[PDB]
Formats: sequence, structure tokens, C-alpha cells
Amino acid sequence: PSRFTKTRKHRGHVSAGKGRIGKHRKHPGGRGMAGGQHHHRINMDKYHPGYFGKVGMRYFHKQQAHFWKPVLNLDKLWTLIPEDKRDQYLKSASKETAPVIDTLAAGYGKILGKGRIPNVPVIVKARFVSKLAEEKIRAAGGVVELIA
Amino acid sequence: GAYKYLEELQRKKQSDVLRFLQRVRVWEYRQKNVIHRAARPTRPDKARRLGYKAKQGFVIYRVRVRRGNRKRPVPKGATYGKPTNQGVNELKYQRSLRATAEERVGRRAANLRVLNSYWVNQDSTYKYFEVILVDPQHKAIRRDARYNWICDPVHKHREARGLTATGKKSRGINKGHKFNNTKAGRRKTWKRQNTLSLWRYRK
Amino acid sequence: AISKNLPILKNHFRKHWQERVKVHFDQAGKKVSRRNARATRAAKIAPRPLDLLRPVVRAPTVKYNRKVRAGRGFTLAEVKAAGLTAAYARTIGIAVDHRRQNRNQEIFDANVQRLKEYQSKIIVFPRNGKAPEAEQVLSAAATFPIAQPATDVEARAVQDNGESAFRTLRLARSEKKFRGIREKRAREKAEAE
Amino acid sequence: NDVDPIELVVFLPALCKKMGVPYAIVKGKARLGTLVNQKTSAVAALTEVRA
Amino acid sequence: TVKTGIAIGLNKGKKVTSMTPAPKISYKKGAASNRTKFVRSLVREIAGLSPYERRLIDLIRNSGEKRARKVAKKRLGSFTRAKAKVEEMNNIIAASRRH
RNA sequence: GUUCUUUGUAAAGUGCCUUCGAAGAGUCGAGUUGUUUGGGAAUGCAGCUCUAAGUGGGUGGUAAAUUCCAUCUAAAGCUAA
RNA sequence: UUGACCUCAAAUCAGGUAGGAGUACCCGCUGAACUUAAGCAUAUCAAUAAGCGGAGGAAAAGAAACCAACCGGGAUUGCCUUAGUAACGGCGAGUGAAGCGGCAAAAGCUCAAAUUUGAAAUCUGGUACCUUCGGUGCCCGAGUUGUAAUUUGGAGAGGG
Ligand SMILES: [K+]
Ligand SMILES: [K+]
Ligand SMILES: [Mg+2]
Ligand SMILES: [Mg+2]
Ligand SMILES: [Mg+2]
Ligand SMILES: [Mg+2]
Ligand SMILES: [Mg+2]
Ligand SMILES: [Mg+2]
Ligand SMILES: [Mg+2]
Ligand SMILES: [Mg+2]
Ligand SMILES: [Mg+2]
Ligand SMILES: [Mg+2]
Ligand SMILES: [Mg+2]
Ligand SMILES: [Mg+2]
Ligand SMILES: [Mg+2]
Ligand SMILES: [Mg+2]
Ligand SMILES: [Mg+2]
Ligand SMILES: [Mg+2]
Ligand SMILES: [Mg+2]
Ligand SMILES: [Mg+2]
Ligand SMILES: [Mg+2]
Ligand SMILES: [Mg+2]
Ligand SMILES: [Mg+2]
Ligand SMILES: [Mg+2]
Repeated sequence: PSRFTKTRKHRGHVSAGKGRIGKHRKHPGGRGMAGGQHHHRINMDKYHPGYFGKVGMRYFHKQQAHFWKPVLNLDKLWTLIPEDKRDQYLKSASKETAPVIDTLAAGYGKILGKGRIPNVPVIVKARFVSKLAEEKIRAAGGVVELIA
Repeated sequence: GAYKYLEELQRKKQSDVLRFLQRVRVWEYRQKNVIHRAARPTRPDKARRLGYKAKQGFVIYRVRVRRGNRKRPVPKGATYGKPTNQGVNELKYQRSLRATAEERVGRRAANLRVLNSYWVNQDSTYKYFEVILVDPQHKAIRRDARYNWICDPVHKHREARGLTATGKKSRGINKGHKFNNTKAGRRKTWKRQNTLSLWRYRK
Repeated sequence: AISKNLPILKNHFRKHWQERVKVHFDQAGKKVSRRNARATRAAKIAPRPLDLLRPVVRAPTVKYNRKVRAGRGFTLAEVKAAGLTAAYARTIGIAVDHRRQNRNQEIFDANVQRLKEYQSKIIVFPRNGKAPEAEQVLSAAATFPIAQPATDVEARAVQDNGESAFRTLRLARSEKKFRGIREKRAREKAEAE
Repeated sequence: NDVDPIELVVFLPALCKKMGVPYAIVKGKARLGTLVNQKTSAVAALTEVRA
Repeated sequence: TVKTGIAIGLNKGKKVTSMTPAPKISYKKGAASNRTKFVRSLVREIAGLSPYERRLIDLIRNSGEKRARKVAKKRLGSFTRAKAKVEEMNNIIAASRRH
């Protein structure tokens, strides 16, 4: 609110905290990003390297839905299972009746292998999987099923 | 019927018969007034395709329009601005000569409603069109529900608002990605894209 | 005006933007008006659920093809398989979409099934009969909710055949990448002078 | 022979020749109209004739 | 044309039970239509060739089909239209005196 | 709801077999010019020149040739929220 | 010599219609410069201001020559997103959409191209009467260079 701003505190002080020598002028250094190559070059090279120029190849009519591929690491791999059933599947770590985890239905496109999972079989349905994620799932007695 | 033979023959515009007819008719149209009532459609098949019917209340007008660019009407070619706007002689009038033809025809027959128009002829100086108009006051049009839609006041001067075929073509009113600028209206789209939407609970 | 270390901003306010500022002060008024319009429309139409029955439909764009949603209208094939004509369905409150086609037997069967359920759960009043009031329900969508089909079971037996799904994906990608080169190489090898 | 937009009947001699239909170019659409109780007819055909 | 059941590769996509929907009457917008064939043949009989069609025929007879196709591409919009026009012109030539 | 108008051997819908199935031209499209667009070997528009086809045509956001495929059906029209 | 047809006229002919105003919103044309770029010409301001033509209670758009590339969606419009992104740009300053997804509202359709050909079945007007937003009878006329019915691609039509 206005009653807590410093402009209430600058009442009675002639320069309003903007200085007597250098005043509050309109646009002393230009408007917006003016002079990013000439007189703001130091502040552009520092704190913004890479700003000027081109860096790659263009892509006309790019659609992000083509690249939609949310990643889920192995470190959770179990929040996709309901909390109550999680204990029941952690117990009885049998190759038969292994819990099935549809990661695409959970909203993921690629399964990555960051964490480690308990030594219990899990059937993981995924559009894509990392090599190490599949290796850890298989080492846990599970399998990866490719879906689309 | 014969309308299909008419349609196929009219597509052979550089054949001997159509070239002869083109020359004779273009001379006759140049002899007549710039805007004049035509007793009957020169191309009845085209008129039918564009919605004309041989009943009372349907009117054909022939109209002559000067061809070429739109020279900027600035005095002595001086534009008094930045060089990007100094052009005078290569400016193209972002509306069809057909649209100009039917606007002039509607201005002449303001009592009627422009239904459509079609090209009939051209020379180096002029382009020739026949304009199909409907009489909204004729009882044969007020009845005959297939056509009384044009009697509604919302269709007044549809050629002056770009609601005919050439008007919609020049306005770019078509579906798809090639018409993103002008799909629901160019200026309406621009207003929508340049409006700052602020809700009570700011997002 | 490039000051100390702040992100580069792109505030597009260099036009006469204050001439087009829509502040939705009428949010609550428009909500009240929409509810009023729904009430008057329900009262105006005969006992009828305020909307047409909509089909089940698979979304495009694999970002969304994992989900099912209400479509525009039932296909002509679905209506015919449900035993109705398109005009009669349109007059008994079924949305019909002549544009959509059936290439998925699961979706086609689901739409025919929900059409049959709708027919068995609606009562069509006779044109010149009595038809006592039938306690209008306002939402056909709420009465016939769209259900996401089940694809697998909760638990199953591990059937690892040593296929190395990652390797399978790599091989499929490589086969797609080199299909044209190998096709042209086989074409140039089938020259047979 | 006097159909003012001539495209309406230019193909008619050739259509009749191709279909083996005897055709005659005659003077007067007004005359054909008086034949058929119209102002003009631009055509007039006999398909069936009496014995 | 069946999908492979995986999200990558040549025939990528989910395996679904196909139906082969009934053919629409659209997709036949340029159909054969004996009526139009007859009318177009008669119109081609009564109206002769355009000047550029006559020049294309003379080019086919004198300078060859490649030169004729180049000139037809210049006259018409595209190379496919040029190919079709040259094919129709050489069909006309075949049906002409050198039957 | 009410009662005379009772339309009408009229109109409409439905299955099977067979033959067909007409569908818009100085228009699409192309070149060039100008303008415009985020549209970039050219987004739309317009002027001039050329000017189609019918298993065709348009689109498929890198120009072109060749081979496929996918998806609609322009150059005519009405319509409430 | 008469009677037509076509085209073009005239009438203070019979009946109608247009102009102009308003113009917030809406459909188009035309169209800047100040400004920003710390100068300035491309750019920006802006496809804006000013000027011109044209409607309504909304207008416009609208039932794909669409989006997509999917297990495919399915008129148009509007909101939330996409997204300050793809892309454009002395690639400088700046600019900058679209598909999908959730929602609001939902609505679908019709002409041309068909031989009614065993019957112009169609329509304006005048007149008389009547139950007068019109109907019936009669009479000119329009119309076969095509007015009705039948079909609009989702189809549909001709036969059994
Ligand atoms: K200062
Ligand atoms: K100026
Ligand atoms: Mg002090
Ligand atoms: Mg001071
Ligand atoms: Mg008349
Ligand atoms: Mg000019
Ligand atoms: Mg069409
Ligand atoms: Mg301009
Ligand atoms: Mg409209
Ligand atoms: Mg008078
Ligand atoms: Mg006015
Ligand atoms: Mg200013
Ligand atoms: Mg400056
Ligand atoms: Mg300055
Ligand atoms: Mg200066
Ligand atoms: Mg203004
Ligand atoms: Mg008013
Ligand atoms: Mg409203
Ligand atoms: Mg409207
Ligand atoms: Mg359609
Ligand atoms: Mg849509
Ligand atoms: Mg973001
Ligand atoms: Mg701009
Ligand atoms: Mg019928």
C-alpha cells in the first residue's frame, strides 16, 4: 500500500531521493534494451553472455506436442502405485502377480534410471526407457513393456 | 441440358469461336455506357451457378472498370513521410476490380441487393463484369423462401461490406493455417491479439 | 536502459495498449447471466437434458492420445449400427457428426453401446399422445459419463524374454533412419546389368 | 439462327451430327416461339410424329 | 500397414482393431463421369486448339517432347500440368492424320 | 387441456440387387510487382502476363525432380447462441 | 399491308425502394507522422490516429478445398492455456501467431450442374369477392436463353 512506500518518507526532501546533481530525467541511457552493443555492452556481456547472434538452425511450425515426453526417474517408480497397495506389493516380491505400472497413463513418456528401487519385480509399461533404467528394473526382477 | 455445354465451352476462351465473340462483345460493351442494364445474362450458366434465376426481381447489370494499379492520389507524387511510403506507381488497391464493379453497380441500383458478379470480357483499358442483383422489394423475392434471406436488412450493401464472393476473397475469409491473419476478420483478430485481458483475481 | 543483473524482459506495451484493456468486472454478472440463460432454456425446451448426447473419442497428438474425451457427434456408421437414422437421432437429442470416421473398433463399439444405453434410458414422447411429465434431468453428459477404458490388470506375471526394450527402441529407430539408404542400395544391387 | 448469346446453340449442330439427329438452322426464334406459344423458343423438336 | 505397438520406428503407434470405414462420396470429385467425358469431347470437337496448344503440337512434331514440356511448363502453372498437357497434345496428334 | 377442421389411396423414413453418380474457369495454379504477415526460396491480398485438369484439384509451414501416403473438395449460398 | 420478336426509350403511367442521421461496438477501403531504435533510412509506432464506403441488435465468421500425422480430431465464435513460444527482425530496437488440451455455447444446412416432357406442374400484377401480415376465381404478363417438384457429396438419382 501507499502509506508504507518511501515516497511518503521523501515528502519535504526536495530531490525525492533521486539526487541533486544527477536528477530523475526521462531516459538518460535510452529506452528498453538500447545500446546493448555500444554503451550497455559491459552489462550485456556480464550477466547475459550469448545474447547477441544466432546459435542453431531454425524450425518452422514447431509443435511441442511432438516433443511431449515427460521423464520419470526410477527413484520414485512407486508413487504411480496407490499408497495402500504399495505396501502389499513391496511385500510378496514375487515374479507372479507383479504390479503393473502404466507410466503413459500416469503421464510420462520416458523412464529414466536415476535412483534405485527395492528388489521386487515390477512390470513397467513405457513409451521409452533409458538403458540403465531398464537394467535396474530387470535387476529387480521386473521387465519393461514398450507401449505406444 | 445445355448449361454444361455452356460451362465447358466458356473454358475455351482462346478458341476461335470464343475469341471472335470476345472481340465483338467487348467492342459492343465499350460502345455502351460504363454502367448499363443488361437485358439478359451473357452467360446464363454462370448466372445460374452464381444464384441467378430467370424470374422477376433478378437484375443483370454490365459494368466497365479501369484496369491497372491504384496510383497514389498524392499531389505531384509527394508523400511527406519516410522513404518506405514514397511509393506511388506500384500500389495495388487491396480489393478486386470485380468488387469495385459491384460496388458501383449497387450504388447505381441502391434499391437492389448485389447477389454476385462474374467476368465477361476485358481489354487493355477495361475489365468487364456482369452483376447479378436481386430486388428485395419484389413479392416474388419476398416469398420464395430460397431467396428472401436477402430481404433482411443485415444484407444491405453486402458488396460494400465485402460479403459477396469477391469481397470475402479479398478479405481473405477462408479456413486454415494460410489465413490465420484473416479468418474471423483481420481487424477483429488484431484486436483480440492486442487486447490485455485482466481478471478480477489476476493470473 | 540496461541496468544490473536482471532477466531480459519482453513486455509488449509499445502500442496504444490502454485503448484495449478488458478487465472482467462482469465475471460474476456473466456467471449469473449464464445460469439464468440455462434455467430459461431448460424451462423453454420440453423436459430435455439441456445438451445432446456426445460420443467417446480418442484425442490426436500423442501428448493426448492416451486419454479419451467427448467428441462432437456420433458417426453415421455408429448411428446406423445403433439402429437409428441421423435425422431421427438429431430430433431425439443425439449429436451426429458426418465428418468423423470409424477406424477403431473399440471406439466404434463404445459409441454404439452408449447410443443403445441412451435409447434404453430415454422416453420419447408421442407426437399426439399424453406423455405425462417425466422429471427432466438437466445433464445427459452427467447421466452418461465418459469413462477411460482399462488397458491392463493391476497385477500380472513377469514375462521377460530377454528382449532389451531399450535395444528394441534403438534398433527400430536405426531401421527407420536407414530404410531409405538400404532400399536404394538393394535397388542398385538388383541392377543385374 | 438468331439466338443473341450464340453459345447456347453453337454446339447444337455438332451435337445433332454426332447423335445422328437431323437438324435445320431456321430463321426466327420468334417463329419458333409462335410455334410453341411463346415469344421465342430458340429451338423446336419433333420426337414423335403421327402416322 | 499395421502398427508395431511401440512409440518409435517405421510403423510406430498403438495396435488398434481396424474397421475400413465406408468410402465417402467425396474423394471422387474428379470421377470419370461419362456425361462430362462426352461433353468435353464434343466441346473439343467444336472448339479447336488454343494458340499455345497449337504451338505445343508443332513443338512436339519439330523439337521433341522435352522442349514441348518445357514450353508447356512456361505456359501453364506447374510441371505436372505441363506433363499432362503434353500427353494430351500427343494423344491429339496420334488421333490426328497419323492415326 | 378443448373441440370442428382429416389432411391422404398424398408425403416421408427404412433393407436388398443393379446401372449410374452430372459437383462451380480468366478460376485454381504459375511468373512478376507492390503491400502485408510470425510465415522464413516468398502468410494473405491486389495489379499485369500466362493459364489448367478430372483416378482431378487444394493442403501437408525449405526451393526442385521422381515415387508414395495422409486429409479435405475451392473458384456459388443461408444460419441462433 | 398488317402481326410478331429482340434491343433501346418516354410517361406527374400503377406500386415500391435508395439517399440523410447516429456511429460505443461491427464489416471493409485508405492511411500517416510524432515516437522507439539513446543518431537514422529497413524496422517501430501501426496493418494504429485522421479520411471514405456499409449494417445490426449485435455485426462478422460459420458447417472444412480445416486441423493433423494421432489409438486420429471434426462448423464458427469467445475465455484459460499454448506463449512472450515456433517464427520474423540494420537477428539491432523490437515484433510474434497457430495445432493440441479444459471450458462457455452448441445447429444445422441449400443452390448450380438432371427430360415434367403424358401435358410451366412455377411466379408478379390487375380485377371482383372473402374469413385481409393473406385466400379464392378470372384476366394480362413474366418465364422454355428454364420458373416449380426431385438431389447437394454426409450423398443421391434412374429401374426391380
Ligand atoms: K542518474
Ligand atoms: K504522409
Ligand atoms: Mg537528506
Ligand atoms: Mg532537483
Ligand atoms: Mg425481366
Ligand atoms: Mg488505377
Ligand atoms: Mg463446389
Ligand atoms: Mg495499404
Ligand atoms: Mg454469412
Ligand atoms: Mg406514378
Ligand atoms: Mg448511410
Ligand atoms: Mg506517443
Ligand atoms: Mg530515434
Ligand atoms: Mg533521444
Ligand atoms: Mg532525430
Ligand atoms: Mg478512424
Ligand atoms: Mg437500427
Ligand atoms: Mg448475443
Ligand atoms: Mg450474420
Ligand atoms: Mg460440405
Ligand atoms: Mg473446430
Ligand atoms: Mg511458460
Ligand atoms: Mg506488427
Ligand atoms: Mg426425397
